[PDB]
Amino acid sequence: VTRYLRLKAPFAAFRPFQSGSFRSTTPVPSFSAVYGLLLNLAGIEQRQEVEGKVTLIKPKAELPKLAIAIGQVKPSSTSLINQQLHNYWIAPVRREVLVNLDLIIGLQSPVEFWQKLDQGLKGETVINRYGLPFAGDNNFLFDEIYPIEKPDLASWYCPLEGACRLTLWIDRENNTQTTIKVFSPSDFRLEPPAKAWQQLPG
Amino acid sequence: NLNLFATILTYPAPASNYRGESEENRSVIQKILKDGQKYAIISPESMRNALREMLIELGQPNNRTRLHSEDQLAVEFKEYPNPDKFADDFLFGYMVAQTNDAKEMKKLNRPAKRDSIFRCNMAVAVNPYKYDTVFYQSPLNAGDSAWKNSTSSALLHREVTHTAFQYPFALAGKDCAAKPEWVKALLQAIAELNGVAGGHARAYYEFAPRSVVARLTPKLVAGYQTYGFDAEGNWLELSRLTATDSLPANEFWLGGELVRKMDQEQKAQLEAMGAHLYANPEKLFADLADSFLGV
Amino acid sequence: NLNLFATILTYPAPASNYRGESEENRSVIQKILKDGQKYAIISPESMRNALREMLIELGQPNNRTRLHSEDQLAVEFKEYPNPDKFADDFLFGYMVAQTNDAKEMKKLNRPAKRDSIFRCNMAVAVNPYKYDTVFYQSPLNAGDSAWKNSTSSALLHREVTHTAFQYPFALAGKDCAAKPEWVKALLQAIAELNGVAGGHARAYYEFAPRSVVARLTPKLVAGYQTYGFDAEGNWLELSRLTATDSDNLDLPANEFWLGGELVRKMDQEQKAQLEAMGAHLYANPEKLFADLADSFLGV
Repeated sequence: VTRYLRLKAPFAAFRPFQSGSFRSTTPVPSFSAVYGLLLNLAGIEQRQEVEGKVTLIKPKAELPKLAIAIGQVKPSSTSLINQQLHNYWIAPVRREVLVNLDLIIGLQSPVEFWQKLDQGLKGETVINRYGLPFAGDNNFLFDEIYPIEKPDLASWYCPLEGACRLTLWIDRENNTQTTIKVFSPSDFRLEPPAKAWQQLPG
Repeated sequence: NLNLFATILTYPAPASNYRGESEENRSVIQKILKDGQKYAIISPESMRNALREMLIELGQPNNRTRLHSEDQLAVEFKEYPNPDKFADDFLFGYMVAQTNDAKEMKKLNRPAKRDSIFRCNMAVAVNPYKYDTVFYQSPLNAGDSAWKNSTSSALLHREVTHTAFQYPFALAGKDCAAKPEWVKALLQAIAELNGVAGGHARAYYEFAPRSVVARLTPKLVAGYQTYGFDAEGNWLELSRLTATDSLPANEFWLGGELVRKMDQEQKAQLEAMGAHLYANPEKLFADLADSFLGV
Repeated sequence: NLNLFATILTYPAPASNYRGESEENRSVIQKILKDGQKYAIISPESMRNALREMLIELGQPNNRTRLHSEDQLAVEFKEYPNPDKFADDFLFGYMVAQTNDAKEMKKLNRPAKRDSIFRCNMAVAVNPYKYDTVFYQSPLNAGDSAWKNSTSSALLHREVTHTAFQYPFALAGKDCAAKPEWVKALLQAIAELNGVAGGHARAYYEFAPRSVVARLTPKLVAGYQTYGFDAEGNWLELSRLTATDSDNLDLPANEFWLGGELVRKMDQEQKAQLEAMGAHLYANPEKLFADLADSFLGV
């Protein structure tokens, strides 16, 4: 509500769980993906991902007071890249790549977020972030900053009874079971509807 | 002072490094962009492998090596990797263990390793693909049937493109205890790399030296650059809308091969403003690496 | 002292090099470059075959030899190729296999040869293509039907271009036990290669000696070249500023490059000036190779 920050990247990729031998991508990042990314920008320890190699547990009393509205207005083609992966010795498997993405991300939060974002331009004693939201894998992240507020209007999609599946709460041991966001397609508007915003437990 | 971004391009030359396969057996080059024009790309894993190879070339320890063996593609496990590995594992390399060996490698080191440190991106031909191709192969048949190959001999096509492509990269300054010795070697290697392809018996080209520009800023990974160079190579326009207004500051640019353009007047005014006093790209990495480093 | 680079151009002459096929009765030529014009090219495997043939020409044992047989293009295989072969298999070529017998023929050698010791790229005409053609033909018919060919006497076409073209190559110094003897023959053959075309009964020309820009430094494959010359044939314009300053300014060294035939250009004062640093002394490439093969080699 108090700040909508938009950012672009030369490419992107968001691969849903249990893909199998055909890794696919969605036209938009998931809610949890952008949540983890911005949280990463702020800087936090890897809590939700209870890895089987190291004990990084998520304490329950965390309340990110964030409601977000996203969506894609511009068209972005998806291309197929054929490559070889060592993980099952080595077997070849091909995946997808997204050419581009749009810049409409909006955020609400209590005042403490703005201090870190303001300090973002200048950094002192910075600490790395463990989570890598949406995708554990690295080498695929780029970021931008635009405080331009209202201008550059674009569509907002409100989930109703299109991206069929959006993951919610980033569960690792078992499927989160949040189910599809069902945002579908949002009619063009300068200001997103109130139904676009929603609360995420984590 | 803790982050360094850069982009590198090269000289024009024909193309190579195919990945796809055809039913009718024409080798095909990768295509990504759907806007009425085609482009050729290279996955970062190939150049990562080449960088590993040239780290092996210089005297550097390693726990990973490629062995030429039976048809199945395999890599030598060697011994248990440690974070205090002198050259490669500390530099990058992620290990994931299904069983996590014995009691988390005996409660030592850290179980999962974060690559971090080094970053890469696509390589874009910045020149549209053309339907030109050449049919080249006319295989042989044994006259004595001693280890005879396929019976018939066919004629198939292959395509090349007279193109030069660029790619960005970045790295952050976090460690200074043992990092500088290996970072010097990494910068020496990235300043001059070769390969990043399979077919080098044919279509030989090397893409180390050209007009390079790097930026060392505490921006926390924000870049004014669009990550795109001119097709002709005179990408300097983005500097003109910026350098005259020093809103990047005076010490927010560097120089490479392009500096030897015949024009000189604005070089003098930019010399008092930017430290792009280098004409040899190899020399640039020798000095600005020290500035990026703590000492 | 562990790598050797060069790019070699030729003399101007007409070239036929009929490669393509056409129902419209015109043997087309290959075009690869896109600058609004077309250029003629040479496939690297053609000069590879020529190098094999002139390795055969001098006394050099081999496993591969061409034979004339039924229309399927066949090549005699002789003994099974081994990495410790003398001329052909060790220098380049791979031992491809489908079954690869049993336990790698009782653990003899290895079925994976890395690649050719020397690597080459295709040639570029560096002269725009033109739509000219020659009405060179009129096939006739047999008279007594004895061993008669096709019935009719048709008409067709052909085209040629007056062009001179260059090509690069490079190699790395790895072996020195057995490598020198065959590297000497390789360099001698490179100094004079002949063929690399289908038609030599018509449109004959040879293209080995025009100029050498050789380089050998322990930089591990660094190229300041663009692998391109001008129409007049000298490329020293951008590299004259680079040739000097051997002592300082971190510029490519003195014993970093070699001369060729372009050194015999008219003016001499600046040739004498450049003589103080660089080894631009050899006018004949064949003499230049006999010395720089020794210099690059152990002896």
